[PDB]
Amino acid sequence: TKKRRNNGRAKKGRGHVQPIRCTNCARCVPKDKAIKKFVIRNIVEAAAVRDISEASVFDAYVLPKLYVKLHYCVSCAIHSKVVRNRSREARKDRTPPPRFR
Amino acid sequence: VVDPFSKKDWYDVKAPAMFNIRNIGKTLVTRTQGTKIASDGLKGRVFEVSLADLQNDEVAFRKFKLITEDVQGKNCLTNFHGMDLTRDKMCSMVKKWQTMIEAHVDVKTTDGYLLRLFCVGFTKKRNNQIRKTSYAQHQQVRQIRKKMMEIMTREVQTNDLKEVVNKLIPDSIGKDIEKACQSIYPLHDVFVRKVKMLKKPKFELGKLMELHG
Amino acid sequence: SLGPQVAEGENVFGVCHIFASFNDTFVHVTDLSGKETICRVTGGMKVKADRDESSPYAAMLAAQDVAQRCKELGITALHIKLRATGGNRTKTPGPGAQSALRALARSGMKIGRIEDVTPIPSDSTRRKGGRRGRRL
Amino acid sequence: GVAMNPVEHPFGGGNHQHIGKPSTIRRDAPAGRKVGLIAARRTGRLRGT
RNA sequence: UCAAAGUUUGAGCUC
RNA sequence: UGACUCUAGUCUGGCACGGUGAAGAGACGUUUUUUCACUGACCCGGUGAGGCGGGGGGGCGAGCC
RNA sequence: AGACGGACCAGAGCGAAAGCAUUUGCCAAGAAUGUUUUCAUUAAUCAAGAACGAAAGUCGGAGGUUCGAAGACGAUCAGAUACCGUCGUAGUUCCGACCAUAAACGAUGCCGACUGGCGAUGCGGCGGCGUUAUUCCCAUGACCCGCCGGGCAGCUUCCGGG
Ligand SMILES: [Mg+2]
Ligand SMILES: [Mg+2]
Ligand SMILES: [Mg+2]
Ligand SMILES: [Mg+2]
Ligand SMILES: [Mg+2]
Ligand SMILES: [Mg+2]
Ligand SMILES: [Mg+2]
Ligand SMILES: [Mg+2]
Ligand SMILES: [Mg+2]
Ligand SMILES: [Mg+2]
Ligand SMILES: [Mg+2]
Ligand SMILES: [Mg+2]
Ligand SMILES: [Mg+2]
Ligand SMILES: [Zn+2]
Repeated sequence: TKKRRNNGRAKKGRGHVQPIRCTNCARCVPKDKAIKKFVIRNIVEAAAVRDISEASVFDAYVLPKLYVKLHYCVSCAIHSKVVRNRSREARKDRTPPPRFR
Repeated sequence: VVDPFSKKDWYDVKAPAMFNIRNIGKTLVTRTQGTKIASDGLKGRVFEVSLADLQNDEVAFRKFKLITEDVQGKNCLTNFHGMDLTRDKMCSMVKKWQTMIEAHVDVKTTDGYLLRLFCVGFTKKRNNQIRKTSYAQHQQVRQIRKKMMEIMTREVQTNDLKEVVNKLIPDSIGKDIEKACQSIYPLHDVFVRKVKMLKKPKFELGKLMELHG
Repeated sequence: SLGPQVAEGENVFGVCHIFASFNDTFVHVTDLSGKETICRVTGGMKVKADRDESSPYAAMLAAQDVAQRCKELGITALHIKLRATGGNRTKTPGPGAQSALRALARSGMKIGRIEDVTPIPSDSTRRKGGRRGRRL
Repeated sequence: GVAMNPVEHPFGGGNHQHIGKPSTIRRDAPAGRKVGLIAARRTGRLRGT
């Protein structure tokens, strides 16, 4: 039986794409199938900045940022527990939740 | 049986006169022992300098490399070598849904300084825009790239190194570029993301000292 | 290791190059230039237990002890260049990275302007594994 | 050399065609013997480069 | 931010 | 040839041909010695041994009185 | 020195199909659109026959940076001639010669007609208050609200089928 309509990817008009090496593994995944995450993040996140802010000289001097873009492989994603399994019915709900988290 | 940092002799690092403050900082080299001169060891070093030190109270992301090609006397005389934008800033700027447009060009000024300039620009989402994309056409990008080179050559070739650095300190070039492109497609976050000194001419010390008093 | 500057009016800067890898931590103090070094010191000298040199507990303890010795040398301000392994390889600092970071938050050095400097390539050479990846 | 009689070569002779002695040899050696593989550091199927 | 976990009288299950 | 006894050749250290100066430790005003030069012995290569090194003066450009 | 042209990169485009993304120049082509342009049946599908056809493989050169079949060793393990590691050959790169095989998957042959919506989108075309640069208007550019052709996709329902 056909498990998913798109075969866990986004190949409808094209035909081929360049493979990527995993970060945690090196598993080769098609970029279009592969998970893409644009993580920008403070070199110091929240707990550290309060501690580190003590370490700064100037009162309120802005910190630069750490502009990452991550790609993981699948088995790593479930292991690292970024994504959960869903039901057959909920599967089609492809809208991501609002911006509460 | 001696602490080795005793041998080092210090030197004051001096900025040229177009800029306000002269003494950037201090640099150390071993004292004259043997063939080598502390001045000689000092002569090759390179100094990354902040915009807070260029503008009186301002953001840090512009930088200026400066090698001290000659030592005057208890000082280090720097020279223009290449502006650059910070990784944080450019990667922060660079976000999805916008035609990025870069261009480079090598060109030499009236004085014997040869530059290689790198521009950058991003298409602007309008206030009332409802199409999510806000992308440019390809012809639009080719037009921007050609104008980019026109303005950079025309501006730099016609005027001296002093003028090129005093225009680069503002956005005057990128601002005129925003002027040139505003009919075509509104881009906003305009910068000269890199400028690069390439081949200096023969050193005339009277010219260097005239720049330094 | 003597900055003749007056203490608070202005700072005599050094610049610490904090390498935090997933299996090592470097600390390399230099001058404004960088070409000339003042004191570099690593964890692997201070702690001999191969498995927990990069451990965050080790990297923290290391960062405190190292930052302590640089303060000892009496440099008041530092520029910072935190760095990770980089390249085609990882862009994420290893477990030592963050413990070291918090450690240097408590350690007390006057900090000049900070920046990130990990060398990302435009288009890279092939990552060290198979095509089928580091499998386990 | 192997084909020759054992006057014209140090590897000669024998009923069966064979060398009999090791083919690697010193360079501190007199003219007449310096024969074969001179100062052979290695000697085999050169695997790799 | 993944080292491993094998078998089970021949001596009678069932609309 | 793994017999005995020798030999040309080749490797290695010493003395002599074999100088003039530099810095350091010491060494057993002196050295044992480590480096750094110089050149006059000595050595090599090329040429039908053909314009070398200094000092003026002259000029094409850069900067000054 | 040789690979590679990130991020910009989309449920986007083009190509017979594999596939195709550093700048600039030269060469020619083409789907699609507008058209009161010419010819007036010149067309559709096809055994035989033919062009192209990722990777590995093969033969010569050129080149030999990285990785890395084979192989060795070092580790765990009852055994591991594997999964982990350090090396490391052919190959991986270019030119010139063969080859014609993949889950070559939409696992869905090509043309042609008809029968429900809905919003979004890419191109060409048309129409229409006003904003906004050219600035000093026009006519263009960016927005904006629509209609038209076909196009990659999406959602939707007792259409009916299965
Ligand atoms: Mg004989
Ligand atoms: Mg197992
Ligand atoms: Mg049994
Ligand atoms: Mg590139
Ligand atoms: Mg394919
Ligand atoms: Mg047929
Ligand atoms: Mg092939
Ligand atoms: Mg092939
Ligand atoms: Mg062959
Ligand atoms: Mg390998
Ligand atoms: Mg074994
Ligand atoms: Mg292996
Ligand atoms: Mg097939
Ligand atoms: Zn995975």
